[PDB]
This record gives sequence, C-alpha cells and structure tokens, in this order.
Amino acid sequence: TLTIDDGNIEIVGTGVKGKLPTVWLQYGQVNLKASGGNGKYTWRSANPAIASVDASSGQVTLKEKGTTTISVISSDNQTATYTIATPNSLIVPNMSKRVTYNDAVNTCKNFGGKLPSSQNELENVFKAWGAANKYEYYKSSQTIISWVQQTAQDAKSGVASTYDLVKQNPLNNIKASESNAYATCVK
Repeated sequence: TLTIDDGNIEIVGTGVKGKLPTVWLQYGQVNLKASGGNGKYTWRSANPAIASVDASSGQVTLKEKGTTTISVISSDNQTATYTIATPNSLIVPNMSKRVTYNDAVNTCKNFGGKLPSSQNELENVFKAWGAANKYEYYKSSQTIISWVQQTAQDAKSGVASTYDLVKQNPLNNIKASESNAYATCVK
C-alpha cells in the first residue's frame, strides 16, 4: 500500500514545495511525499552514489554527477520508479569573491551552461528562488551584486551594468574595476 503526495513538491531550490517549474535553486535537492506500506518498503533517490535520500520522506539531494535515480517500493513490496533525465535545471552563481565578466565566464560557462540574457533574468531568476529578497538571507551577503550587460551610454563610461538584489536593485556603470559582481550559470 504505497501512497505518495505530489501536490507539494520540494525542489532542489531552498526547500520550497508547490508546483514544479523549470529551475533548481541551491545545491541540488528535492523532496517528494511517498510512504512505504505495511512492511518492507524500498526507497532510492538520485542514488546513494550521488545523493543522500530520506527514506521516511522522499528526500533526494544531488549536487554533481549527471542524472538522478529515484524509486519507491511500498512496504508491501510494490515498485515505483522516477529518474531525473530531461527536467532538473540548475542555476549556479560563481563568485565567492567579487569577480569580472571574463574570469567568471570561464568558470560559469565551463559548467556547460550559459549566461542570462539581461539583469532581470538573474533578479527574476533569484527572486523566484527567494534568496535575492529573503531579508535574513542577506546575512549570507547583506548586498549581492551580479555582473550585467552594459548600456550604450555606460559602456562608454567604460563600465558594465551591475545588479544588486538585496542591497538596492540593479545599478549601471561597473567594469572600470574589473570584477564588481560575478557570473551566473543557468541550466
């Protein structure tokens, strides 16, 4: 008798459960609600070789390997299977210290992903994660500024656009420095 809930899904994001969108927010962990049955039940999530899973709550945590294997058997010996292959998008910010477009691009794109089309892509991508504006989350970075495309006018200023989500929104003219925010990796 295996019964799992699929209305509240916990996405690799920051532990948010609602509808499955298309992006992961954080290391790489998701949790689904599935419960065994009467006796022997088997749980597998992303596979132990790559992720740590919670057997009393479909909790899968992956962060580097390739695909994720998740299966669920009812305590009565029923069989369920779910493997990550197409979906499972992941965003990765690269900049433990202030960074430049080229230094971060080598690292971010080295991830096989690409940069956002504009400042809003990151702010909207992060605002969807709930970190760009979690208030207390600022404690991880009171001010988080990302590198953005420059404007025709600011480019001539010899600068690029800078985005600050929790410190004041996006800003323009940043490049004369050579590393004022960081690179973002999506997908």
